[PDB]
Formats: sequence, C-alpha cells, structure tokens
Amino acid sequence: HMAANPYERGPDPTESSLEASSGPFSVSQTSVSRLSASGFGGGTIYYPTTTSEGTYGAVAISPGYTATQSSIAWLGPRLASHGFVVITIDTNTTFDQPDSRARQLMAALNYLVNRSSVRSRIDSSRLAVMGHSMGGGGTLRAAEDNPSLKAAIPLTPWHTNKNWSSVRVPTLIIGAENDTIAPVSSHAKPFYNSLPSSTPKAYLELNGASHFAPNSSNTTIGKYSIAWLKRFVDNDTRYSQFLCPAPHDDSAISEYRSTCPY
Ligand code: NA
Ligand code: NA
Repeated sequence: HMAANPYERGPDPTESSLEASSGPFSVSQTSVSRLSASGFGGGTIYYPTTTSEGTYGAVAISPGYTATQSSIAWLGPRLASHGFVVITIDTNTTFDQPDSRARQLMAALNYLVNRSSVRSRIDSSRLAVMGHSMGGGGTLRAAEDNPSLKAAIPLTPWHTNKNWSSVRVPTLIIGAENDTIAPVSSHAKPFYNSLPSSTPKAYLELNGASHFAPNSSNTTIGKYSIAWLKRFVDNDTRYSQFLCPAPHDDSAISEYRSTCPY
C-alpha cells in the first residue's frame, strides 16, 4: 500500500463542502503594512486558527492592473478555511507589470516564512502562488523562475510573454470565455498550450464570464482552486475527484483541458 500522506488536513472532502462559503477550519487575520513589507506593498495574512493537525502550506495571491488587495481578498478566508496560510498582497504601484509582480509574490512568501508572526504555522517547503490578470502573469513568471513551488493558479492571466515551456510547477489556468481585456485566444490558451507536457496542468474556462469574474465570490473558481492547491501543495489525492469534470454537465464551465503525468 502507499504510505500515509502526512500533509492531509481536514475531513474527507465532498462537493457540498468545496462549494460552501467556508471550509472546516476557522480563520484569523493579521495585516502587514506597506512600509514594513520589503519587496511588496504589504497585505493581509489569512491563517487557520487551530494548529493541532500540523503545519500548513503557504499561498501568495497578487491582484491585477490598477487593482488593490480588496479585489482578491475574498480568496483569503475561502482558501484558508480549508487548511492554508494565505497572504493577499498589494503591489508597490498599481501599474506594476507582470514581471514586477512575480518578484513581489516571492518577496511575500519570503516574508511569510522568515518574518511573519505566523511563520510557525507554515511548512516552508510547500508554497504556492496565485494571481489575477497581471498577477496571473506574474504567477507564471514566478513558477518558471522558482521551480521549488508546489502549485500555481493564474486567474484570467495577462502577459506579453506567451512561452512558458520551462514551467515545472503544477499550473491551473482559469480563463474567462468573454474576456475582452486578456482574451483567452491570445493569453490563457497560449499559456496553457506552451506549458510542458511533463508538467501537471489544467485549463478551466468560465462560461460567459468577464475579465473581472475572479474579483467576486465565485463557486467554480473557489472549488477548483482548493482542489488544485490540496492536490499539489498537500499531495492530497482525496481532491483528485474534483479535477476531472464534464463541461456539458456544468453550466458555469464552457471548457476544460487537463494533462496529468504523475
Ligand atoms: Na513595501
Ligand atoms: Na457547460
């Protein structure tokens, strides 16, 4: 038999538990000021209250162009309530390009491990990155330049670079069908196609959604982000059951591609 996974947290998942507003863990918050944050413009840290089940993995989430922390803040308690330490960040300037946001994502993870007040609750060897729009472009660049990351979830990503053939981090790209700012035909889909065949990857296209779909509470985005982070940050195979959907059975999903090598 396969060895027991020590990174498993929370009870066995179901479809109703993943689509719920909150997970099985209570969440507390703490803030990081812009001036004390070295490399990024501060943010808020979301962490589970209880530690009796062991340490958790850390996730850094970046907003998009001319966007602040509040546009992605709903992912904070949504992801943390399932057993993750999440930091939503602000950028140094609201006009920072994707390559600049990639550096600020790793700087936020560096703060979580070395300087944050919740560093004792974090497993430093299991980190992930997320982002919306240009933050999603910075997510791809961070995963390419930091292969030690466990997962990466670009949300309607935007980037001038379409070549991501060196990304070794399991990447879940979530695109919007009617995206007019970062069209999937020139952004999300070329990003997914350029990812290596040996890298676990998936492309989720939201049916009839706009570019700002990730800026509000979304059941589809929340369920598959939890499943992806659980599957690769925690190696939790209990969440693999949620990663093989049929788009014709979900009105919120218009497309789904996925390749798993391991
Ligand atoms: Na700063
Ligand atoms: Na559908």
